[PDB]
Amino acid sequence: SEIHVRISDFPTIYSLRELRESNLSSLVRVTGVVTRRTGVFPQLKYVKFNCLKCGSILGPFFQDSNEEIRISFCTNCKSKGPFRVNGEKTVYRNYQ
Amino acid sequence: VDDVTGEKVREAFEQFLEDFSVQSTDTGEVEKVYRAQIEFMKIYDLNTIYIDYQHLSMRENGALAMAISEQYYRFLPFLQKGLRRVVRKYAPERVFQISFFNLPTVHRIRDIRSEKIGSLLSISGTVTRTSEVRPELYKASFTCDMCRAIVDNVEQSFKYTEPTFCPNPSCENRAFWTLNVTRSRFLDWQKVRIQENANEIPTGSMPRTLDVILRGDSVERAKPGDRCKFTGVEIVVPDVTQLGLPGVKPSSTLDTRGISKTRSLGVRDLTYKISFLACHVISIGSDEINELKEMVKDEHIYDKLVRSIAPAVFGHEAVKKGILLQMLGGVHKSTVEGIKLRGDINICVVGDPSTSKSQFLKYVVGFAPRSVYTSGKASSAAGLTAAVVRDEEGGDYTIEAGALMLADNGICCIDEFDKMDISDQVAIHEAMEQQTISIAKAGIHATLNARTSILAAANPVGGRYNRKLSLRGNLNMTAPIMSRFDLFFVILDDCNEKIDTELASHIVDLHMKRDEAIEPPFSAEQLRRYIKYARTFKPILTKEARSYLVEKYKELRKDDAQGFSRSSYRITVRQLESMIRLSEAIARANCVDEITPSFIAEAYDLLRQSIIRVDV
Ligand SMILES: Nc1ncnc2c1ncn2[C@@H]1O[C@H](COP(=O)(O)OP(=O)(O)O)[C@@H](O)[C@H]1O
Repeated sequence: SEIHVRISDFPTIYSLRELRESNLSSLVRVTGVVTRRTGVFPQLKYVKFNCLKCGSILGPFFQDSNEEIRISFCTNCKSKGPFRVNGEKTVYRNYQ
Repeated sequence: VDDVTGEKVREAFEQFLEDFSVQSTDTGEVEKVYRAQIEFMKIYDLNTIYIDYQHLSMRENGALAMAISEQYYRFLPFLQKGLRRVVRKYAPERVFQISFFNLPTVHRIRDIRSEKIGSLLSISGTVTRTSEVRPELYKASFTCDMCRAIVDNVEQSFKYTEPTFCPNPSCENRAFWTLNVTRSRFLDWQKVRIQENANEIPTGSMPRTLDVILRGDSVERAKPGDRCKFTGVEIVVPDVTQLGLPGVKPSSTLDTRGISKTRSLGVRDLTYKISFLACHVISIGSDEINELKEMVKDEHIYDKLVRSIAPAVFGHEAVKKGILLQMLGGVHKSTVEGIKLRGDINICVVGDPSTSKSQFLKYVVGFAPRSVYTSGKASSAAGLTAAVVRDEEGGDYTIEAGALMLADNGICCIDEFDKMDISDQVAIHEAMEQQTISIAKAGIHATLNARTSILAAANPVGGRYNRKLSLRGNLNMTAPIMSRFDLFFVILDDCNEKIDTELASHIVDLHMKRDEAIEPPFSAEQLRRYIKYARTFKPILTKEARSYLVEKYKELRKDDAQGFSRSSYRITVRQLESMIRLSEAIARANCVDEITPSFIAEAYDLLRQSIIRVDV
């Protein structure tokens, strides 16, 4: 359903140490040694809410990197039978 | 009025820097000066400045000088706004940072009080535990959804909350938030924790560190394990951790005597701790090149070096060379594919006590920069390695200096290997074998490089020879660390009436204020710039006279094969490998490139006596 791209080559080549706030949010290449890393975790990808009183399914939404919010108002209501994510029909993506 | 008086101080200062800053006439440096500074900063457009204090103190008779020093935190805004004014005037993305230097006075950290609070000041000390650079707001665009964001202002002083007024609208409030990370201005910063200079502390009060925060392009200027000099921007940080201090502690309980009864109490303790801040950071603490040339020209300056090294010490001539040849190291590079050669050098001085083996040490920690001195047995452990420091807080993995590693590409001096037992010696071996220091403790795994030379002083089993015993059996440190130290330069002192008389004479001389006129051919100050010059060479021997070296290696082991009851050793190939770094060392010494077979012979004989002293 999606193809996201890796780009290739953009020096710079900020080694590691030298970076300032001027560099943030802007694309930056970096080099360095991998140290111990955490295991693989799932990430929400398409987020979906079964609600409670207002029945179902309220359908897939896209969130997020990284916010996942706020699911304000929908489906009858929007309250007080408000939203709880479910296991089924929510798709995840690996994260590390 | 206070607005008006403060603003007057503004106009006075602005006039200052616009008025002549320089009295220098004719040849100069003719006027102005600071305009030239604004413009020289306009060259690379990095938007920060450096302006001297002394001038400013002198000009107005100081009424302005004192007006700045005492109330300086009060007078920041007027000053940088004034600079902005002049910039607007004479010059065409606005971030400005103003840092004075060269104060008339230095104050010890222990001499810091609260009467100098909020006021610029000067503090010098030994930097410790620098911390990775993190952004900061001070200008942010944060508002609610209702009705609109993009309001950008405030959060000036450390709070960090919040929008000051004109909420929401139309929900007008009060309320709070929401903060954007897409719109705001950030700067810097890195925190460093500075310690009192080792030499100064009052007995037995023991050192006490204070915390100095680095914002500005002053960032990263600080260095771990170094003396530095700061100028004030002093301020305060609040502290929760002071309770059961004891009191009596002041509080915020608000006065509600206005309004009327028909918020609650709202009480917040205020407990502050002093922590210095820094605008300016220095590492303090053509005509000369002619001298350098004059040094390389002469044919004796080697001998001058050797004789001039350690005035305090009397003779021995061996450990002089032993000490200097550590300062000037080999190529320590290549050969790839592959594993890298060594490179650097090592020495361990051994002898009957009273031989003043320690004077060398103290002289090295005295003379050369980037040198750590420990007396371990009390290392205790790390010590020679990093903690690592956790937590910080806010993510931690900040690394302690410390001991061995904070001296890098340099000479670390340890007394008494024989006292530190097993635990740390192994670590040192890990330093002199793998060349890297691998650190993993209950947290983030790590690898930290230390490339160092290690000068040790190790006392014999009985503090004596034992001439008849093999040195192998005498020094009493484990085999693998033993074989990495090349070579030992053992000294024993024996009674000779000429030499005895010379010692008594020389020592009594030392304890006499006169005559202290005993002097080396080189001064202790120049010998450093000389050495640092001699360090910039990449001595490489392509020369095929290197063939000769082989037979020299070859000449060395044969006669030393039989008997085995000689000083062997082996002689190990690692000694062939040692002759290399020795050669390159002497090349560093004599400025000569591609060296000579002769210098090779010098390193050679050196190793030879180092061997014969092991013979008996
Ligand atoms: N050649 C020398 N030069 C300077 N001081 C010396 C010399 N020989 C002996 N001394 C004196 O000896 C003392 C050093 O003793 P030392 O040999 O360092 O003991 P240890 O072996 O336990 O370190 C110093 O106080 C110094 O005054």
